[PDB]
Amino acid sequence: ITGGSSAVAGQWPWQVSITYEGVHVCGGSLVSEQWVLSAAHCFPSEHHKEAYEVKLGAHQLDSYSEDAKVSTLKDIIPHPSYLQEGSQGDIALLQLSRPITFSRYIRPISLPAAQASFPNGLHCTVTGWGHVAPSVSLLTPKPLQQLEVPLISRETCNSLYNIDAKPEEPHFVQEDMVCAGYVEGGKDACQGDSGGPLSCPVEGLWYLTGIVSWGDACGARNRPGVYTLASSYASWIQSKVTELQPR
Repeated sequence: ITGGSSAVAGQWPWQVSITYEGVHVCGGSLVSEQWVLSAAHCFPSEHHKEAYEVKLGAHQLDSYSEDAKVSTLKDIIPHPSYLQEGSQGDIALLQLSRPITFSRYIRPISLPAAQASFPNGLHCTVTGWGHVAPSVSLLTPKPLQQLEVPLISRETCNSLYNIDAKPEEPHFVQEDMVCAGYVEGGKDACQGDSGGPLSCPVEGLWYLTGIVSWGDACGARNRPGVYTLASSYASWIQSKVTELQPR
């Protein structure tokens, strides 16, 4: 996250860190005792399931904490429509190997209904342990970063991405995506934030409005972060989790 600030421990208790072969690669959001949502692009087919871990209840990634829990994954389920980089369906359900117990530092985030609308300009927050500037790593001990970002409609976002765009390097914000951030840049998610939550405030609660999908903008002007809408997948998430692990 570039241009944000350090969250405090317990502030975003649904934020998780996903590691591959011990290295943080993406964020994710806890959505129940045994399920996390992240981005499909974080789980390439070539990777081995057994090499992933999810760290929950973490504030500083490099710090030991008695509140944190680390888990392996029993199942990784990218949405079937995710075909390639930039694609729609950039979302994945991950089932932890074992259920965790909720605590002051580990709590799920409520998912929006299929038709929940989060209005243009709503101030949401994106969190993550990704780079704090282009090709600049968050410095140890790596306190979770947070950034308040207004929602930007996919239509506006597509117009921005068109500005000084590389003809070959397209950036189409799909119908299942929304953007958030600032036209003037300096403040966005960076490499390592993708898969993580865009948490929006509604009615005194927080909802997972989005999952960081293109999380490499890293403060470029005219390049707000692009998020997969959780609402677009409410039905699918509910169907997969109910079938696979009913309550």
